Amino acid sequence: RTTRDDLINGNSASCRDVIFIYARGSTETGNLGTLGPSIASNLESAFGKDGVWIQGVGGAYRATLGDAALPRGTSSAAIREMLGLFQQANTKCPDATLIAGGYSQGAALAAASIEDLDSAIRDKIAGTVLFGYTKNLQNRGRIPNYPADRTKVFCNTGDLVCTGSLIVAAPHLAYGPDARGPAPEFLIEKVRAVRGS
Repeated sequence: RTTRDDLINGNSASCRDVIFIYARGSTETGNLGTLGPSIASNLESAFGKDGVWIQGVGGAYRATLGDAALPRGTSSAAIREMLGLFQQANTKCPDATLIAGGYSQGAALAAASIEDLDSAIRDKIAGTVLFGYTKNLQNRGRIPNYPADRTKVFCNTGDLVCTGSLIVAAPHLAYGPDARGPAPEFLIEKVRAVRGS
């Protein structure tokens, strides 16, 4: 359940209407980690199995704990990997609506990638969810160059990474309920706002 490569494996002749690109947290397994699968199952319920492609950020993104201390909150190699996936989605399925998300180091990776992304592709990301956003204080709860109305941050009280630290405390591991309900609820609402239906 922790590995999904729907975009990479998918046939361009039968593109999904929605493509979700997600970055896992530090030390998590597969390319979806602990929260990704929960969001994925709810997206599948809303758009149908063939209506949405779930794609985790794998490849060069090793989710190494130490990389969270680098300038952008992740490595340059990881940012190149996620940028490449957004570019692949744009090329393979020009008409698909994109949505993204990330947890912990993956949240910093999603923010850094979206910030560097060509505006024409970035503008196709209808909504982005960030859990335990490591650059929450630094970026004042925003993703640079990306609208606030398309952003939803889940930062628990007591989760030190949300207040400028890199210390991992218990609240940082309590995003399960958010991944099962409000996060997919937000993503679904943002997709329907632009796609109708």
